[PDB]
Amino acid sequence: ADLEDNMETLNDNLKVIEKADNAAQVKDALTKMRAAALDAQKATPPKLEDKSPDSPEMHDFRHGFNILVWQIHDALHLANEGKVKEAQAAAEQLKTTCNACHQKYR
Amino acid sequence: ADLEDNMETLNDNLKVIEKADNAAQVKDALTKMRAAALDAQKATPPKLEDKSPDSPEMHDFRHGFNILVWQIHDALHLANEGKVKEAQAAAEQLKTTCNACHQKYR
Amino acid sequence: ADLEDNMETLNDNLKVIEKADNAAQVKDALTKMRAAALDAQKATPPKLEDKSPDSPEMHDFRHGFNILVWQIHDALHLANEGKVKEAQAAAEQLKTTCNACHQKYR
Ligand code: HEC
Ligand code: HEC
Ligand code: HEC
Ligand SMILES: [Cl-]
Ligand SMILES: [Cl-]
Ligand SMILES: [Cl-]
Ligand SMILES: [Cl-]
Ligand SMILES: [Cl-]
Ligand SMILES: [Cl-]
Ligand code: NA
Ligand code: NA
Ligand code: NA
Ligand code: NA
Ligand code: NA
Ligand code: NI
Repeated sequence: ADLEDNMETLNDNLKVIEKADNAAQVKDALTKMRAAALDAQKATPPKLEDKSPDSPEMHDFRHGFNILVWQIHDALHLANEGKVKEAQAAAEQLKTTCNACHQKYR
Repeated sequence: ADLEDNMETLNDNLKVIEKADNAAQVKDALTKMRAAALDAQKATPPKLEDKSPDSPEMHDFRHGFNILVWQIHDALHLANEGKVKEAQAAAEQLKTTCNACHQKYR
Repeated sequence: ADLEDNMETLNDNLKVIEKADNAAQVKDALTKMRAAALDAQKATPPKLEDKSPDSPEMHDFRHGFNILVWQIHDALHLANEGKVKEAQAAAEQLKTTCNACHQKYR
């Protein structure tokens, strides 16, 4: 898919998590986020289309999705163990990565 | 190792997983599959030898391996906790990732 | 960051792990190693500056950090289980990835 729909998926499944009731709900939301953050890593954002694929920005752009993916991995295991409040707090720390990427490349 | 060898390692250890006697067997095969799926990401597939390494096709190629590695991560954790038939069930689902990539790039 | 600083983060935290007593230290050192190996992945080492970003050596350089990241993953899960010494044993095998890369690209 393209960047905006992947971003949609991230944002909407982030909303599920923040209001989610049970571990199951968080786990399936984080599973869809992980899929969207992977798909998104193959995209060239409008701000860097005229920048090289091997430029420091594209690498840092792609790097940011590696950070997000690993943070989603952490939240996901906590949700799998049932620690629902602990996975949500971790989703809360996720948002800093989101906002850090927008500041730079959106 | 080139693509074909990495594919052979994946094929073999999937077969080990489905005929596996114990969680330990599942765990060692999925580890081999993790190493192979990471190694295969370095290659250009024959169907794309004449495409840019920055083309949408090559990104989706490599992306296919990120999906597989994470599916392997999930099955790996299931086998690490002894859920031998839960790792088998999920190993069944990652076959879909194999077939989809073959359909597109083999 | 630049490679040399990320390498310092890897080396210093690897020490913490080898001398640490409780899982909490190992866990937080492995998390800093995760970020370092992820950020180092952006770099181009002095040995390969004469080489295509798409060269086999460069793919193999970045592959090396994917292996390291995934070995950190397993070590980290062992620390999170409070298995401090199991985690230290896996850090001992992590080192082989460091030296191999050094031998090839440093
Ligand atoms: C870089 C690595 C990013 C990370 C990490 C996250 N986002 Fe993102 N976001 C990014 C870009 C480059 C853009 C703009 C792309 C474009 O084509 O306009 C966005 C945009 C969004 C949007 C807007 C959707 C739209 O219709 O324009 C949303 C709702 C959004 N981002 C959400 C979001 C969330 C919830 C994230 C973390 C969980 C997140 N983004 C991370 C780049 C990056
Ligand atoms: C793309 C992202 C792939 C995924 C995921 C998987 N495979 Fe694959 N496979 C792919 C290509 C491009 C090729 C052709 C390689 C070539 O050089 O011709 C293959 C090939 C195979 C083979 C044949 C190997 C041989 O001896 O020629 C096998 C047995 C195979 N693939 C198995 C396999 C399995 C079991 C997978 C998931 C567990 C899997 N592949 C994923 C591309 C991709
Ligand atoms: C490639 C995939 C590497 C892996 C894996 C590891 N290291 Fe590394 N290291 C690498 C390079 C290319 C270099 C040279 C960097 C430069 O610009 O000079 C290094 C260097 C180091 C250093 C020296 C840092 C300095 O002050 O010059 C240290 C202390 C170091 N590396 C440690 C280290 C450890 C502990 C690793 C595993 C835990 C490891 N490295 C992995 C490339 C690669
Ligand atoms: Cl890209
Ligand atoms: Cl999980
Ligand atoms: Cl491995
Ligand atoms: Cl990619
Ligand atoms: Cl991190
Ligand atoms: Cl790579
Ligand atoms: Na970033
Ligand atoms: Na063959
Ligand atoms: Na061969
Ligand atoms: Na199909
Ligand atoms: Na790099
Ligand atoms: Ni894990």
